[PDB]
Amino acid sequence: RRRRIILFPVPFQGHINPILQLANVLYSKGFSITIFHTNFNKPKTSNYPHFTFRFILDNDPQDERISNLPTHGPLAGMRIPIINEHGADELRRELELLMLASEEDEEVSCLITDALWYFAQSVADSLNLRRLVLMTSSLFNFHAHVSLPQFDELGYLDPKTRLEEQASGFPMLKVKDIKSAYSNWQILKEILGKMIKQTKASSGVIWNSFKELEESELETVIREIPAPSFLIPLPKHLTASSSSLLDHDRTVFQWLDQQPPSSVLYVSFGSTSEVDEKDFLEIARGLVDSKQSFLWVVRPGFVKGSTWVEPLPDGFLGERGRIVKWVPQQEVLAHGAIGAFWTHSGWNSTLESVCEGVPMIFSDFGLDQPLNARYMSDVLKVGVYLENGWERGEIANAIRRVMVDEEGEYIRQNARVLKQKADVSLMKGGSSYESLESLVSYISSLL
Ligand SMILES: O=c1ccn([C@@H]2O[C@H](COP(=O)(O)OP(=O)(O)O)[C@@H](O)[C@H]2O)c(=O)[nH]1
Repeated sequence: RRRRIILFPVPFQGHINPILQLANVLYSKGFSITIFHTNFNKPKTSNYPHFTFRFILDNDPQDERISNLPTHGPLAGMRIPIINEHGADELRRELELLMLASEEDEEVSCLITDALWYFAQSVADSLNLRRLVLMTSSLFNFHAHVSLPQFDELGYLDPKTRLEEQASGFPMLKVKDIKSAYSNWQILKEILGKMIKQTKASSGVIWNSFKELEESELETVIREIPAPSFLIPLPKHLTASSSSLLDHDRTVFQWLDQQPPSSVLYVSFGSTSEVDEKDFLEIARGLVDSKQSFLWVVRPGFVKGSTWVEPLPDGFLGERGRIVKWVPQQEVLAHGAIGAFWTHSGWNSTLESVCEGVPMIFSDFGLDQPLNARYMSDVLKVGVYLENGWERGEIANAIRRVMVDEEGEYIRQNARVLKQKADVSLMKGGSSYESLESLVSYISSLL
């Protein structure tokens, strides 16, 4: 192959997934693929015989800052600022030796990194290597981020109570959404600033989205980011099953085959989300009160003070519920049994659900999640946002609204229609197809 692309993921599930979907889409367009990855949280390389992996940054000589960090929880993510602050020299050496050791008929066209690797911009620049960025969060989230200076001056960033009102200058959000999203503003201000700055300075931004999903946000991206933006809905191309870091339960499909069509609520609150025991029990009570069948992925550590789901009484989630640890999520969402998805509103999950035409119930645990929940619930109207905590009646009502009630037909139909828009976008002539054609041509032009 004439042209090689190097991709550099953030080594967590929500970041490795999109970047290896992208790598596949690019391989299909005729690029060879090298993945630069930490040893930490590496995917299964035997799932990718067509890719070359090069492991970097935490190899066994290994700096003292990255040694001793836990492999899971919230502290595992301290690898990100550490690598941003200390990885530049090594990333440069690794890139250069690959650029030099390439064939006569082969060239390295570009580096694609996660947006959180803001340090890679200065490194790629120093090699005259073009860096493109993969955003793993939505265009709307970005639009909210660049509106922070106006939120600050309106005094929405102070923990003042105008919580239920539309935000002035940003009518799609309520003040509470902004409060929730930017609950650690003063803390994360500097690092978020760096990610934005270096994304703006990149050679192109690939968004895991499609035009017809976030059409209100496209002008912001054209205005605020001088580099070209490309929108590709990765889950429409292929699922992320090959980049799973955990063993799929898979016995779920036998259970799903015993369920009537559209009768199952899929429930998953996210990789690092945490609840008090009180709220965990309130969620379970909500699920039982809904009377719907459910498949609930609970990650160990979801319930504060418990290893897994110990506070649940025996048989409390009777015949119609199943709790598992891990599934091939998009494949589950594609299964005919699934009627809805109660999500924490992480962007991959949200987008997978959209691409599978599954309507949603939204909870959030901050960051971009309340913004995704607000946009999907109030703008697209493909789900119901439980935006006032956890209360069994409200939960049960939301589940039933989406899965059963005639009054929620609009939500179900909107989800079907939005899937169709995603499918159309991929076909020759569609917005994503053309965005991908432009990306391929753009990358091929960079030399
Ligand atoms: O049981 C599971 C739960 C999650 N996922 C995948 O893990 C990723 C989670 O990303 P997301 O952005 O939704 O949120 P995070 O969990 O990173 O907060 C998605 O691609 C899901 O499809 C999965 O394959 N199986």
